[PDB]
Amino acid sequence: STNLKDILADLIPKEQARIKTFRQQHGKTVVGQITVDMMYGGMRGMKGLVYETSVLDPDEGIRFRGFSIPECQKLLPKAKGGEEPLPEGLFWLLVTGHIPTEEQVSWLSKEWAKRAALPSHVVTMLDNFPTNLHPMSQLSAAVTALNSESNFARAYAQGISRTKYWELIYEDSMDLIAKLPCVAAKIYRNLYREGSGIGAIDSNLDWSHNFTNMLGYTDHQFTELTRLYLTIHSDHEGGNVSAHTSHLVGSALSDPYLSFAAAMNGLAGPLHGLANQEVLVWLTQLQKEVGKDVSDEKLRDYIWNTLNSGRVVPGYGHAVLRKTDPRYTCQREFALKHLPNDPMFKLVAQLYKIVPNVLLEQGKAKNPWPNVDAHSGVLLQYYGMTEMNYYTVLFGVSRALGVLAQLIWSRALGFPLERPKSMSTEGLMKFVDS
Amino acid sequence: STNLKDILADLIPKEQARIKTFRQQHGKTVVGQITVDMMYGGMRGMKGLVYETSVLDPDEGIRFRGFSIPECQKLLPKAKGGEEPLPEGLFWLLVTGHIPTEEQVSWLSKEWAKRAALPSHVVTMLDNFPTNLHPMSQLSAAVTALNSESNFARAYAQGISRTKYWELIYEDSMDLIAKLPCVAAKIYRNLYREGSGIGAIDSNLDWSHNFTNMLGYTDHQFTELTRLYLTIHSDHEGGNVSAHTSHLVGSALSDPYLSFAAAMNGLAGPLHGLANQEVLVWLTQLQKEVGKDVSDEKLRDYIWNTLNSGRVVPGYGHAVLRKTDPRYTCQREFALKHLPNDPMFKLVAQLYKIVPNVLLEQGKAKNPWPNVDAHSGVLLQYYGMTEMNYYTVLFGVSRALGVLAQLIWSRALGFPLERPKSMSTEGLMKFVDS
Ligand SMILES: CC(C)(COP(=O)(O)OP(=O)(O)OC[C@H]1O[C@@H](n2cnc3c(N)ncnc32)[C@H](O)[C@@H]1OP(=O)(O)O)[C@@H](O)C(=O)NCCC(=O)NCCS
Ligand SMILES: O=C([O-])CC(=O)C(=O)O
Repeated sequence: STNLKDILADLIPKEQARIKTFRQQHGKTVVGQITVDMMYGGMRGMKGLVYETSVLDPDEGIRFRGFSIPECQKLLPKAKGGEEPLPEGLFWLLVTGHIPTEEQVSWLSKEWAKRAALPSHVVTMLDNFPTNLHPMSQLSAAVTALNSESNFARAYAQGISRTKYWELIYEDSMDLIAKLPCVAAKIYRNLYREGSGIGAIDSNLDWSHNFTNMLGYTDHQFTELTRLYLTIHSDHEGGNVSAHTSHLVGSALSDPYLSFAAAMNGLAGPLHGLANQEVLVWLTQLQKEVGKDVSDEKLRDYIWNTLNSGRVVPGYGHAVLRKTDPRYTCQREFALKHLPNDPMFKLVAQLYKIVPNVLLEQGKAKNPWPNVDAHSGVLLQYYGMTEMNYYTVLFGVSRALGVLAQLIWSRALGFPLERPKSMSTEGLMKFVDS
Repeated sequence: STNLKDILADLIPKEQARIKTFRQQHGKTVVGQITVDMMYGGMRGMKGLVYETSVLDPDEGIRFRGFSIPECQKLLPKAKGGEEPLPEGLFWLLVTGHIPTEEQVSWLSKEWAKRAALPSHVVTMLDNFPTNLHPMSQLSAAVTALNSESNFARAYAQGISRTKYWELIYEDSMDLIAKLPCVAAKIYRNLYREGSGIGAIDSNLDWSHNFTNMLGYTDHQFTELTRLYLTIHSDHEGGNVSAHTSHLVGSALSDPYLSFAAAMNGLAGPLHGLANQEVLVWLTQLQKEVGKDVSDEKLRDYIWNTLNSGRVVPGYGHAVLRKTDPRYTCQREFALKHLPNDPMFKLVAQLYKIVPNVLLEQGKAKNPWPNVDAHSGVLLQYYGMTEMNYYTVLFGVSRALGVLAQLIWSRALGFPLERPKSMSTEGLMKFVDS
């Protein structure tokens, strides 16, 4: 009823059967071709893996178990007094395929509060890290070190039945998600608040609120922003580096801690998790150079100059998209409600009215619309979260929700080791001649 | 000259132009098909990536830049007064595609000696890790923490040209390889020798010898074993989880420290890097039940009984190999030379005589021949290294050579982000129906 674990136990046989049926009908059906170019091009365009939790709708943006962002905003439980979807709800959705009730979300909040304690060896290690070790490296190292807590790793050693893997994956994933705000808050405080304590978990608060408390923030609007942010960055299909990495490392039966840590190493890559930062830097430098009271015309002028030097307009354009990412719109509405007077926000709203100015005036992009990362920095900075080197840690805490919901299902469904075949250039040149 | 970095700088343009033409002429050529089953089955049999350093014939086993293990055992430099190939030469081969001279190997030993220092925060973290944190977790966490020393990460943030990425990746890889024995030996001694010190690096020893010194082994044969072990586990194509994880995380421009630590979390998975231990636990059990000097007859009994009960013979089979693993034969040759009368070895050899026979007599094999992991445990245990949980740390140190060699090249050749397309079961169903 409230116990997600039993609800999941009842859902798994149905999904197994549905998959078995489809594979028995179509296992040998060709869904795509592999070219030499795909091999050299990072598997671009190649349908490579099954990932159940989210799908990119090319006319509506990301869908979470079939629900668009606007639909999650309407349907997911809010905190009492709140307008923003609780990440607990999102996770319940990703795991079950169902919108939770308020009571299920409350049960989930309390489950994560109960599991939130850090072992001292991780507290120690975090407390010993130097300030020149990047927050993401601290996050990954700590999560790795938490695997001393792994239920799954120990059960596997004892010879547990395959039919039970998902249960221990579930437990470890619940433990991890509950711990992550503690880890992330310890890093923030050690780096930017002189090593002060994170304080206590409150059994009766949602996950986002316990998080913003441990960070040392008090602002209701910042907790609402955090609720939204953690919901919308939660999952984006399986093919992004962080999801894929978790998937790949999980497929070797590495526990959730190791899988998630590896994922965070992928997220730390400049081409995956640093878009938030690049935008904000660019906005800062812009606003200082043209002033707050900049007119459309002069701002338009600036953008043209930027692009006349083959410099990118950060956060406009994407890999796979076709319209304003609802993940942006979502933050825009937030800002228009809560900080309409803020200068940097007013610039970001001004860049939205003007920048689309055709990336088809080129032909060498694919989209003139802003992605999620064009809006996130200004909101964080507005609320006093100015340490841009930490922004990817927030993305990482969000992304836990998606990749762990999927990891539970991958083991439930008995997905095997991921092991594609590689070839060398020499090998391939020979292969194409034969 | 002897400077590998200048030699590599001269090779790269050649290979760039050769790939550019090949892709121009044959980029659209189809090399394979994707089926529904491949998507559900972990990309099994799917040509997914280009990986230049090594190629596995299902038939004759791994080739390092076109050279088999037997060929490398003869051609690669040895230590003065030794018979086993030095890992240094293997790395040189993987990087350049050329067999090194003695002098080049000597230069590379000294480069690694000089780069071997750990920063104080990493020494501290290792000394503080508790005894219930697995060696592989310690190794991954430590390597992640070393990324404070990344030249690549700092250059990237300053806006270095893409033409130069390979240089900083090379520098960081050389630093990581140099440090890994220090990290590995600290772990070993902290866990298994009550925290005693690793001592010092000798500037004129090879990498493997410095390593065994720091582990506390002084036996010349154990150094020779280590030299061979680190050479032969170095690389096994791009599709294995450790190499693939490194490739995938690397493709987001994460530095070698992050890429490698992610790879280790993959290696730590039971389906990837725990086979050695699983073999050795099975053999030990076997040699209790059926006694010390068992007869072929009684041995074949146990093997039949194992198969009958639906139980697996660890150490036999593979995801692509379909014949005796040359990495096994290697370890056999070493055993026949150095420890023929060892009882546990006699069993391993006995099992090679029996197990392949009965495995086909059954016919549910696909690969009835032993892989590397069938043979390594009894060699390690022979020399006093009985801490099974540590064995995968040795594999990891070896594998750095292959994956970092390839990572230099991936960046040199400008390989993009790895980003396959995922699909849900529902989405795939709809895709196929359309
Ligand atoms: C390596 C391994 C996992 C590859 O399996 P795979 O490619 O998925 O499977 P195969 O093509 O061999 O499958 C044929 C059947 O023979 C079985 N099989 C393979 N090797 C076997 C062995 N040594 N003993 C018993 N059964 C074996 C498989 O499990 C499979 O059984 P099933 O079809 O009834 O489910 C498998 O051979 C194995 O279990 N090896 C033992 C562990 C080991 O040594 N691993 C180290 C390599 S990474
Ligand atoms: O995948 C994308 O297009 C955006 C992204 O990096 C993520 O959310 O993972």
